Amino acid sequence: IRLQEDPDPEDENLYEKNPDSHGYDKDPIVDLWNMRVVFFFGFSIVLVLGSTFVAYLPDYRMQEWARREAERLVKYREANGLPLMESNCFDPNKIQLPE
Amino acid sequence: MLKIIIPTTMLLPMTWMSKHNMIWINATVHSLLISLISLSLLNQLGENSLNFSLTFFSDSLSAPLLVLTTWLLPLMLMASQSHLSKETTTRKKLYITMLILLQLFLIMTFTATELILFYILFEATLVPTLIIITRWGNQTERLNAGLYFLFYTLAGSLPLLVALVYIQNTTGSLNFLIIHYWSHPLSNSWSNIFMWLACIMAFMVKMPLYGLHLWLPKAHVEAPIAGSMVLAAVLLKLGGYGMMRITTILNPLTNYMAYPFLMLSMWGMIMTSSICLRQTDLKSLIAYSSVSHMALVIVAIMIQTPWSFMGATALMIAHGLTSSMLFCLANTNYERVHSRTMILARGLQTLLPLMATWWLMASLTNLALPPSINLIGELFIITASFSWSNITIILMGMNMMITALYSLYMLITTQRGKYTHHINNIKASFTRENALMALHILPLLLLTLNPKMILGPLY
Amino acid sequence: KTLLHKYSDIPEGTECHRKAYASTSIGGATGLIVSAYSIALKPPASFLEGVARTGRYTFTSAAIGAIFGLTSCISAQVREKPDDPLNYFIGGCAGGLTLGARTRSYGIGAAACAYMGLTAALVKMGQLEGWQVFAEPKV
Amino acid sequence: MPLVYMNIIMAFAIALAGLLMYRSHLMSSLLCLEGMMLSLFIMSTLIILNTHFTLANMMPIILLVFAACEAALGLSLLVMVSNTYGTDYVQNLNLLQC
Amino acid sequence: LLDLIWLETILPKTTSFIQMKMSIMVSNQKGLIKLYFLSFLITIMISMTLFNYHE
Amino acid sequence: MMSGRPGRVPLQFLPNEARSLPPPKLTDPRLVYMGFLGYCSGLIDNAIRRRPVVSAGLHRQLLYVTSFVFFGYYLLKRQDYMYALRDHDMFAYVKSHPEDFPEKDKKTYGEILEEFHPVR
Amino acid sequence: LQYGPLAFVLGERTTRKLTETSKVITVDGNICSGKGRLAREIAEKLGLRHFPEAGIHYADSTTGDGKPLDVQLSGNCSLEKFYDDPKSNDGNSYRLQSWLYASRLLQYADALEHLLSTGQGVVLERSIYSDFVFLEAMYRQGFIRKQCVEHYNEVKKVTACEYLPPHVVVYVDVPVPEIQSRIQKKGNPHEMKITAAYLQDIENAYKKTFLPEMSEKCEVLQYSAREAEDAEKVVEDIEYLKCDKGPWPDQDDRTFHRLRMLVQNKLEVLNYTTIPVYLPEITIGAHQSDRVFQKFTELPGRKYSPGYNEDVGDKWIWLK
Amino acid sequence: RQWQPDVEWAEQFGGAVMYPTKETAHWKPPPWNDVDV
Amino acid sequence: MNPIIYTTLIMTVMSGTMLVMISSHWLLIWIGFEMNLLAMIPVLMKNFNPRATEAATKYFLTQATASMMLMMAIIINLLYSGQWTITKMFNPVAMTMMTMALAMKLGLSPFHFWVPEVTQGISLQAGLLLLTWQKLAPLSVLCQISQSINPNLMLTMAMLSILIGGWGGLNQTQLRKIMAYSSIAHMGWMTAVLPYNTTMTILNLLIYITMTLAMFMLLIHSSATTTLSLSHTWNKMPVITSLMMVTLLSMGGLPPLSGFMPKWMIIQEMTKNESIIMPTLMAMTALLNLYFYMRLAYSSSLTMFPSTNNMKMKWQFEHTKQMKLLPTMIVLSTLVLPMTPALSSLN
Ligand SMILES: CCCCCCCCCCCCCCCCCC(=O)OC[C@H](COP(=O)(O)OCCN)OC(=O)CCCCCCCCCCCCCCCCC
Ligand SMILES: CCCCCCCCCCCCCCCCCC(=O)OC[C@H](COP(=O)(O)OCCN)OC(=O)CCCCCCCCCCCCCCCCC
Ligand SMILES: CCCCCCCCCCCCCCCCCC(=O)O[C@@H](COC(=O)CCCCCCCCCCCCCCC)COP(=O)(O)OC[C@H](O)CO
Ligand SMILES: Nc1nc2c(ncn2[C@@H]2O[C@H](COP(=O)(O)OP(=O)(O)OP(=O)(O)O)[C@@H](O)[C@H]2O)c(=O)[nH]1
Repeated sequence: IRLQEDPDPEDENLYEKNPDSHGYDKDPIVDLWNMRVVFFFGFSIVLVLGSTFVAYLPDYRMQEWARREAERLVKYREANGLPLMESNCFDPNKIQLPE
Repeated sequence: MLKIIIPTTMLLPMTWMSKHNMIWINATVHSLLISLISLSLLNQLGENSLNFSLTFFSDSLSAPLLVLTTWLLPLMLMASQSHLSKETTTRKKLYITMLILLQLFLIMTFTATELILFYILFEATLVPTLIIITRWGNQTERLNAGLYFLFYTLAGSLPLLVALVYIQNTTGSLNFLIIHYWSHPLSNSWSNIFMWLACIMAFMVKMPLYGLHLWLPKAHVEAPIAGSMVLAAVLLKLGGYGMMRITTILNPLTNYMAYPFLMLSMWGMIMTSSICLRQTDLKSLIAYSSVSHMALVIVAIMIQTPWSFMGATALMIAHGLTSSMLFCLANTNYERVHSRTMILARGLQTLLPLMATWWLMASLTNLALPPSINLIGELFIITASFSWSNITIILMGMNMMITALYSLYMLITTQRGKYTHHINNIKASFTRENALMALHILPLLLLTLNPKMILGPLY
Repeated sequence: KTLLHKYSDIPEGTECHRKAYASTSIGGATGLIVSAYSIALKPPASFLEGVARTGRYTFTSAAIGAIFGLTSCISAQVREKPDDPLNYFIGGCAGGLTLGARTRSYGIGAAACAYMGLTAALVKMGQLEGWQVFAEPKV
Repeated sequence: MPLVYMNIIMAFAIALAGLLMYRSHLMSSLLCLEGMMLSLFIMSTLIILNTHFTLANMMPIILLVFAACEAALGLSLLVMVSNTYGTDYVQNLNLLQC
Repeated sequence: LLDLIWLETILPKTTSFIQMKMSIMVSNQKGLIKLYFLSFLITIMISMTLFNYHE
Repeated sequence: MMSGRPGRVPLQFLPNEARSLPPPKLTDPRLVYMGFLGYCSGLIDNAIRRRPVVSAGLHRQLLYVTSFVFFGYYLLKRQDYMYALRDHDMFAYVKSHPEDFPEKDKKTYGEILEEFHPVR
Repeated sequence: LQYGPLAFVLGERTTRKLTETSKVITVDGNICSGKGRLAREIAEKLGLRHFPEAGIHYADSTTGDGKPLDVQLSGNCSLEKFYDDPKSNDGNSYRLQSWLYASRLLQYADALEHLLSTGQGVVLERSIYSDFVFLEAMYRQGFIRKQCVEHYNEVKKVTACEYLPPHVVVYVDVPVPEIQSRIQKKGNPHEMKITAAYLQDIENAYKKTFLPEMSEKCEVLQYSAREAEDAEKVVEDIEYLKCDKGPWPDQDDRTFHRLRMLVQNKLEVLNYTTIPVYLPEITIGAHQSDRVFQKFTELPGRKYSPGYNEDVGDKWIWLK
Repeated sequence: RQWQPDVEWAEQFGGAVMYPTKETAHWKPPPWNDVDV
Repeated sequence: MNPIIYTTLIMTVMSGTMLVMISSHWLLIWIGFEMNLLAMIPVLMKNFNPRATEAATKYFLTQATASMMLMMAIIINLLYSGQWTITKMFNPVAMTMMTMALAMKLGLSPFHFWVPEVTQGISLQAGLLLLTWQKLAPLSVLCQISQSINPNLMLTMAMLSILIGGWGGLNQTQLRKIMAYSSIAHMGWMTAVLPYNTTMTILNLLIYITMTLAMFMLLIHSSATTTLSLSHTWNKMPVITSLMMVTLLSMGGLPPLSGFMPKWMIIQEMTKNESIIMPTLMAMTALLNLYFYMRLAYSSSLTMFPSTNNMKMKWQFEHTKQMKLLPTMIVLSTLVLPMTPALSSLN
């Protein structure tokens, strides 16, 4: 008989014991409670209040701040008349060119 | 970051101290709670990383990745109590312990400020994953897979070790900050090339890169479902995360010493997607799909372009969420039929109406349908690569054509068609399987509205 | 390291006959060492079989050194660039091909070209840059 | 360094080579063993007497009295290996193949 | 041909075959004391010899 | 290294001149880390002897952490000593051999020419 | 503490406690020879420690509560089903022989351990040297497979060599016609069909090797059925020997310390009975072994180390 | 149930030398108790 | 052996080793090695089985040969300088001569063929003594003369030892042979850094030591002598295999499991010495040790193996050994990576 081994187990249909089984556990009452708490701290607690939390996070990358200073620059540099965007950022006066 | 690590560590006694059947509930609810605290870090300041201490720091690169890992932790837990329930209390308790030790290392890895501290935990993820694959893996070949997995990534990581310690003695500090500010031009000396190879090869192996990619079809095919996703959903991204971080000292040697990898990747994606056009095994089909999408990120990273980097991280997380999901799809059908072959179980839309949907927009997300962030990731890489070279589109564009043919092919063969006559053990799908699918789909499409939280520091 | 000093003294791509001569001596001595160990750890039959095994190991090693020595030097002459590590690479594969001929197997020769070709490039790689395989205590 | 000084030195080398290869006999192997210490006792003796190291003359006798602890244990091992296997032949010491 | 015939034979199987091939020889010692000491005698001789371990 | 430092009396675990250092605090994270090691050993001990891991030999558990935390404190003081000792004679050598420690010119990036490599 | 190296250093000897009543007297012979009854009388009058026939449930008898455990939890082989079906494909034949030999070996250690710690002689039914006769006969009738004979041999060679032999074996010589008449007198529902050829092959296996083997190692005192009933005669018979043969008379405190070291440790005694020789009759696969071990572990007493089970009422477990 | 190594798997890991060869075919595993006028 | 005789026998073995570490005179060093050999042999000859006699004879012949070969090297030093102290020797020939003699007593270079066999024949308990305590005294002397060591010779000894340590262990099934080949590979790891830093050698010593008793004494508790015999341990003692597996993982050197600490610091220290090909090669071939480490780990806890019917008997009884020092050895050899800056304590 080759080896004294157990036969292949039979797949258990959770609906066979309790038709209202919910695939979280064999025992019905905690099976029910696992659902209520997985859905709660998951579909609702993090997927809704978490979603609005990240959605309502304060200004990311200072995007609003970047816009507000932007027009102040253009309004300044359009009023005087000099070009609104210099080619080089670091001032060549402050730099020391070798040779 | 101690607001995340400490509760994760304290959750380890939590599971072991729990009762007989309450382990799944308490572990799930608190892990989900840990996920919520992780979302507190999504706000990245203007141009500075959210440096907390010398030990731990976070920026817009690890901010989405961290919450992906914490969010993942319930999903393996929600995907494990099916086959694990037929086991002793200790072994189930042990299984939960490993994944929590897994995420703890992952949380520490992404938040590490020092490349050595990055390095230690970066290899340390092998230890829990190896035992998970070997112990509870439901197959025979898994024993060969564990050796294949462990050595392959270590064979690249060990040369990495000598690279970092060399940097420490030569440049000075080794943390992520000083390296960036004190970065110096790397010469073209042949020693610098070998240091470039050492500093890079370890990360490419875990991506993987075409050729150095055979450990995915071994590991993923017969890994346990819970271990399959994490290895597919983040551990591949772990190799990705180091790619941005360590390519701050490898300039400008990146421009010349990248051509072999670009050619290996830009050709591998066509070849690996051509693998996917025909796979007898559903899980192997998904694993090779991960190779192609990851090969996109290798191209993305190696160009070292602003647009390329934001597309890289967007695709990196987006692929992880959908690749993990598709693995859950395989586990459900494999559970009913107790096999992995494609054609054995077919016409499953008629038998299971809702799973027909779940596998449907899973395929669409895998297809980079706009505006799903899979598209906003792939499309960015095309634009960056096209700027790098006009012929990149011929290959990388053809990927989206090949990616479509196989993606629907598994949808055609399994879900659509005629129901298998002899198969009669397929019961109605439990709400756990349906819920778990929603825990993946909803955050994906929800995050589509705000890609700025996934586009990384370069955004 | 006089035997190695012969190879180092002759500049690459010049005086090829002596460059091959140094390689043969390096190969033969290396083949003699492993042959003596093989005789020791695995005692063969009557001494004629012992010298027969010694003949094989030395001849293989001498052949590998000889062809590698020629190819590494004559190629630098033809291609007019001595610093290129590719010089040893082809010579490394060239020497690797001889092993397949001596072992009577294409697979072993192919593997030798794959590996010994790379190492020969790496050996020249250190000579150009200044790598120290055995660094003295410095710190 | 005088001619005789290395007449012992080679004698040690010959004794070492004799012990470093076994012909057929463990007793003959042991004979080269304390032969090596004999030259070792001898070689030390010339050094100490020549240099007038008035306090190092201790070392030779204790070099012998401690090499004996090797020898005494030496044959006593052989008597064990030559009563189970019967013969002092050293080719019978291959029973530990695996 | 490419994935699971060659790419599995270039790196993995070649290294595995080499390690196994060099393992079968270095661990198949004959257990005879004669050959062990004779192996030392070469090592002692040659160590104090042509590697020039004196300068 | 310190090996033969001029005045290193042998077999001296914590030399008396090391007390000038600030002693490690009782709640040091390093010190309490090996209190875990004592605790972590406690679960291991009765596990091999097949005993309730958490609730068995509470006296044994108390000994393991206490013994670990004790030897740890003295080991920690030795740890702080040599590192401070490593630093002490270090700086002393610097102003003892100034010729090997020149001060590089503090020239701002205004003059420094670092070549720029475009990435395309 | 128990006998350790410290105790021997500080005074604990064995030859001081040894005396005349220090004889291993194993009663052996054919099935249904009344040797068990005679052993009680010999031990009773001599003041010797009797040892009842160690069956399948002897290991559980010696430890725990002594109550029999389930066959799945102990043995996985029944002499009942043994007798019912000779050549069962499940291999109950050899599995029983290996388990029974293990119980015989365990009983032998208990005899020596008790003998050395108290100084009273021992009498045991059959012996670890009386267990090969059955398997050899069981091989001749085809009751087992050939490799069963081999596997039993190295188990004996690795284990039986270390322990000492007895001094005076007791044999109740009973012929085949008598035991064929005797078996039907009991009426148990598995011994009423014992094949006469089996009991026939038991006795000549005793003839050819059993007595000659231990004759050089111990005295052999044979008795017929009539000569065994009168236990008064044999009592004086065994008190008039020398037991010079065998290594037992030459036994100093040095060897005694090592022997008491091994018998007081009830793991090394039976350690080599589980020698990794995979045979179909005795090898248990991973799944079946794992399930049974869970069944054994969930049983009371065996959950933790002895004296550490709260399920029975062990108090002060927090400071033990 | 998951795959579990059988006796055939053990025999692959059960020889005196795991990588057998003609030079080791004759080799035999050591005895278990190490005992060989 | 009478316990009082055995205790005093162990006692002089420790005293012989201890004398080596505390003796300035070269002659006293040879005495300590002589006493250590003089009492190591009877411990191996405790079981009194032919394998033990084989192993003791091999061990004695190679150790006694190196002992008097060691004595010759001292005399040459006396011949060329007239000194007796251990500071820095004064003759290049004597440098190699004693380096060969010292190294053979550790079994790392081609002078290592005894190590796998001598531990195989002798018992497991005495094996713990051979591969842990008999490996401090020769290492102690080598650290003292590390100034005058010849790097070219010494590092060639290190490379061969690690290469042979991994390759030899791949082909072995007797777990005693596994340990010795692993020990040789570890010996090459520690032995490579003496010319650079003796302190890192010490740290590699304690970590390797604690690891060996952790593995050896766990093997004692399981009472197994082959991989197949170790396989059945899962059924009787499932816990033992659980820690035994984590010890094997650490033995490979996978972070954060301590045991990666020496390999890490060894790589770092040589890297400071501009030696960077050398650390890579040993680190790369360190994976060879991991293969049979996983292989042993695979068929002990990770995958259950076919047990035996008589194994049910073993469950009923309990272990009698008090497994002293086993628990704290596991923890100290598996979790002390965060406490690495204790390197300063050794200096
Ligand atoms: C730039 C300066 C140098 C210029 C010249 C080039 C270098 C020297 C020449 C080439 C040396 C490397 C090539 C191999 C030489 C040895 C070949 C040899 O021993 O072959 C015999 C044998 C292989 O065949 P076998 O496995 O026995 O199968 C047939 C059985 N009937 O062998 C064996 O079975 C044993 C395994 C092979 C022998 C051991 C390894 C030998 C090589 C070690 C490194 C040598 C490096 C030399 C150069 C640097 C140092 C000077
Ligand atoms: C670095 C990465 C990780 C590395 C290590 C990985 C370890 C796991 C994997 C090991 C590799 C092999 C695979 C697993 C094999 C397991 C084999 C085994 O023995 O399993 C069964 C075994 C039976 O245990 P048993 O004797 O029944 O006792 C249970 C508790 N009474 O089970 C056991 O023995 C397990 C028992 C668990 C007991 C743990 C007790 C923890 C107590 C925590 C207390 C916390 C208190 C918190 C207080 C907070 C306030 C201060
Ligand atoms: C499976 C094989 C490996 C897979 C691929 C991994 C990556 C490929 C390259 C691996 C390189 C490993 C060693 C690199 C260590 C760090 C490199 C570094 O810091 O750069 C140095 C690069 O220098 C080197 O020489 C590094 C090693 C070069 C390659 C030679 C050894 C590595 C290849 C063989 C071993 C690894 C392969 C496994 C073999 C079994 C710079 O130092 P330098 O040379 O400028 O030093 C100053 C002076 O010039 C003297 O050194
Ligand atoms: N396998 C095995 N079975 C044994 C051994 N000793 C006794 N038995 C079994 O013990 C049981 C009873 O034996 P019987 O001889 O019938 O017992 P009885 O009728 O009391 O007669 P006596 O033994 O003469 O006292 C049978 O199942 C025997 O096979 C032994 O050494 N090995």
